[PDB]
Amino acid sequence: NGIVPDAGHQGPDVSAVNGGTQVINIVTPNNEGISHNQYQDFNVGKPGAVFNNALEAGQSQLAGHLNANSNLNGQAASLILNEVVSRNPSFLLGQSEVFGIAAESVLSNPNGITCDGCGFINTSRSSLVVGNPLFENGQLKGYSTLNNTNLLSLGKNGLNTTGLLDLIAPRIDSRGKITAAEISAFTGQNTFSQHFDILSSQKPVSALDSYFFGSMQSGRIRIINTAEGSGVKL
Amino acid sequence: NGIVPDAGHQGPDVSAVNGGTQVINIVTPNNEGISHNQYQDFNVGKPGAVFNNALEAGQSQLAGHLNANSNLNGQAASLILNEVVSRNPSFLLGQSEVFGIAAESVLSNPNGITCDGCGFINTSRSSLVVGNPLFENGQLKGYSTLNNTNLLSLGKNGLNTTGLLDLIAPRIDSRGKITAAEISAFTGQNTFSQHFDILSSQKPVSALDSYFFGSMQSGRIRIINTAEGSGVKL
Repeated sequence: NGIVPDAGHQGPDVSAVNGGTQVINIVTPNNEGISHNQYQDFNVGKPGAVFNNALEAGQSQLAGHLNANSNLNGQAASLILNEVVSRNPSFLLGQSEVFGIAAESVLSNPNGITCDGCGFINTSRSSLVVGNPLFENGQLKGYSTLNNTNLLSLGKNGLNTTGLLDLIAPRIDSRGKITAAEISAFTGQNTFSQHFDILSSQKPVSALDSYFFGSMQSGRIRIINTAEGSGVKL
Repeated sequence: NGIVPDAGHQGPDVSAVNGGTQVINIVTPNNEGISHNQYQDFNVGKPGAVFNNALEAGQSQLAGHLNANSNLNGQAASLILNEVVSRNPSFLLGQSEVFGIAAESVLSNPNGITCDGCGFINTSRSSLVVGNPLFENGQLKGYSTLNNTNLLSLGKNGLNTTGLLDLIAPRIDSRGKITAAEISAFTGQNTFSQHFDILSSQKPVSALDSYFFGSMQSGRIRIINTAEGSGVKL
């Protein structure tokens, strides 16, 4: 079980279907259209993971036939926010599919995220955030990598998506091919809006250096580092 | 003589002052504030080059005391456009200084540009364009890398400026440290506005691959590649 939901009211139902593929019946979206899911563990293996954002039954790419997600109450999520609330880092070694209505997804894990041969299907924008979401009375305000020196790692087998990609972390170490419509990498200790506008920054006590090996197959690449003194190594 | 002015009406007066440092009395700016200088050769050696954009005499960093540039007719250039009109590629191995009023500079050379330990002083924005400027009845309309497969090379000794940096070429091969306030790299076969907005693009017949080794010391990096199929290698 790569993905283990939190026991609380934001923990989605997670099941394994033959092959080891995980199916996540994401929790009911709030009024902002955000399905806020909380996890003790979030890891995707080679068999992949399917997030059920479907209003009607159909064929998924990774898990075959699935019924609709009745949690949706007739309205699909605009954003699937996957928040790790434990101390466990995340490893993504396979494809994450949004089944049903295309949506944005965010994985937040302040303990670290590693993507090695991972990818995203039917996801308009995928963000990996080594940090925490920011909430104000239940409403999503943005994200934080403050007080954090952990790593977003991208392995030799790379990352693929046909949609937009955001890479947000105190530091990034990438060793493979990143394929995306657009790539946005924001490094350092920062607070962000919901749209990853940088709102504030800390200077780390020690250097937070990022490294990009390999390649980027994308028509538009942006790298923003706010750690004064720290560099981007290629 | 690294820098050799064109014989025509856009050729500036170029002199060498002791040490081998070149001093360029740039031509009178037009009504858009552009000093359009044309060259048979444009190369900067270790002693550097000083572009005289001064309304009053003073001390230059690279060439010591200089008098004002009387060509200016009381108004300094906003943009110093340095256009190579021959077949000769450019090598920049030293610092280019704007003496006097800070200005933007552009070097256009469709035959190729190599920067190895080069830099820019008192230059708010420096652009290196492996392509040609576009004119309409004397007015600068933008730039073109169409029908061009030549290289912008950045060597192991890198490039430094305290200002903005644009790198525009069919392909880029960088092997050193690029230090700038912001770095913008636009690759492929493109037409550009004066502000390097991409207006149109060609698909090259063969791959135009760019390579970035080394590092980038800059808070904001953008890489835009329009060559569909071609990649950015790190």
